[PDB]
Amino acid sequence: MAIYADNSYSIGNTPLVRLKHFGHNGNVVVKIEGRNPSYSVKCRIGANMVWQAEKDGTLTKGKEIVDPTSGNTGIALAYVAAARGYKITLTMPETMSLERKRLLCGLGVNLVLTEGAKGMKGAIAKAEEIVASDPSRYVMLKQFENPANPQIHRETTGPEIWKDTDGKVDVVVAGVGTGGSITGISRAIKLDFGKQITSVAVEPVESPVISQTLAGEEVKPGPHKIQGIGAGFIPKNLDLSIIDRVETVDSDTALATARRLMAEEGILAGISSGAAVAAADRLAKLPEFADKLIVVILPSASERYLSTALF
Amino acid sequence: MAIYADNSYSIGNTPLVRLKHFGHNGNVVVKIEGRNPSYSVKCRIGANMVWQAEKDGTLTKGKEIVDPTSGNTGIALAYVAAARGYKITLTMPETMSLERKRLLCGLGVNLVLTEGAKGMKGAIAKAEEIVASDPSRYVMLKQFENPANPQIHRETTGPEIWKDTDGKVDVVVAGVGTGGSITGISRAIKLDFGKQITSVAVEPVESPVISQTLAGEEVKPGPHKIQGIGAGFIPKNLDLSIIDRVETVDSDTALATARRLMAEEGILAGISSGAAVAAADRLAKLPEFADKLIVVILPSASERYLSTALF
Repeated sequence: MAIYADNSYSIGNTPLVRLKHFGHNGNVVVKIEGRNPSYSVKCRIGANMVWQAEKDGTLTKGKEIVDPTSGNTGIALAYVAAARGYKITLTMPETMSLERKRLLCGLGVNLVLTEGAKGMKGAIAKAEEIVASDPSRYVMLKQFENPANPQIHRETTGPEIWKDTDGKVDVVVAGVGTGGSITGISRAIKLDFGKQITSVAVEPVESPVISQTLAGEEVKPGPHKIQGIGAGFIPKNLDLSIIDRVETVDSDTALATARRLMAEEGILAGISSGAAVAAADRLAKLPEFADKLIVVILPSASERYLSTALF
Repeated sequence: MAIYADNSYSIGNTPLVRLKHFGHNGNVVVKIEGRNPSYSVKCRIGANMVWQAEKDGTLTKGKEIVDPTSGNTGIALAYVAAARGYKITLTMPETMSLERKRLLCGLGVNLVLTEGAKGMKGAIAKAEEIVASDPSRYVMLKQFENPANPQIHRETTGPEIWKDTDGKVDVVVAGVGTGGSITGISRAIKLDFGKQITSVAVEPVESPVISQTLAGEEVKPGPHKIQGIGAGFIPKNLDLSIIDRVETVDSDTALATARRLMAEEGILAGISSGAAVAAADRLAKLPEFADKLIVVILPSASERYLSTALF
């Protein structure tokens, strides 16, 4: 029975592992989203954004996916496009790593390398240009605003946490990129299962736009090394209404924490996994949370970060 | 309930995915062993070899693991040693990739870099030297001969295939490194579940020592690029008695096949996964196997091969 018709259907059912060298008496548990078809949390939204676009007729045989990304979402949409028979063009300029170019090329992406000077702005503008060229042939799935992003987390990630913890989860800590994870999970546990948990968004202290927004302060994004989070704006797919707390973490600490997960826990965590753990560790050691079960999303795996400051 | 006490307990429960561009009418299904704590099939034997050595008293608090390896088994034992609180020294010379040195160092391995000239021979000899230095402090777990290797495959991998296929599996195709996978799986399905499947070992045509042995021909190992299989000898953990067929695959075909799995199936397969699939595809297209369910082990994930001919 349990044979997936293609790799997209195999998303999720990722395990919870209790940490030994973080938290207090095992109150911190991590969900290993690296255990996915293309090795990140984004595999879930790659799958669901394609499936939803199919069900609503925005994606059909012959139409071609376009997206300005080279990160986890790009890899996720690439595997799904390959599995389901879509061409996909990802736009990212020329300054991207040879490794990622090779990985996406390996996955069969039509790579369009924009002007380096234009950076993310260049790549986005170029994605938009190709949709323009034939809007009935190209489709941008728009991870930052597409509801199919948080919805998959509400249907899979959140219920998996509920079931795996026998409903004992008290706190969910998740870094925010698109906001889909924390949103979907929070909706599931709070609204579908009815438990009043503490939802904790994590962002870089270098670019704490959620914290600034909620404090009514000037939004001042900044550069940081915590790949995957800290986009420098509030994404539409972050439901601020379900966020109970925002924890800020600095790049150095996130990196050191990822290294500790590897060397001390034997968990091959990515950089943003280090950020989420450091934030969860801080809450875990406040007496208010010490008899509470804290579940932390670890979005990606270490080997995706070999060229990075992680190593 | 489903919270693992450390990362070692989270091994296995890997998914089966049906291939669309290989076999005949979906008769080829792949088991994605890349979905494991340290991202390979070896995570299972890393876990079980440590657990068994604990239960039999050969591994205790304070004793230190030594092993001459830098591959998947090295990474598996590294994560388990980290998770369970053992020092581990891996011996491999100086000519190994910076990436792997960084990955194992990241996992907290005491790296001992032997003479390059001595290669695998050098590293093995050096491992043995350190055991000699204090045999009550050091332990070599010996993946090629330790029964805890095939046993974990008999208890987990094989039953998972049985359950996931509702006992319809007719053929298992697995490349042979230590031989533990094909051995354990075969024992489970044939002896524990009682079904007379066809067990198919896969080896490089460049180094077809199993085929030569069974034909009573001169054993002539040779170099090849199919990392993980083709050790150039018959390992003790290959139970030749349960092998029904041996299929040979060449390096180029294995590599092209891995690239096809990525680009055409959206499966991030490693090199030996390409070898196993090419062999399974050949059987799948013989009329004798065309109404048979073929299950193929995919031992590792693509990103572990970025520095290699795969890309």
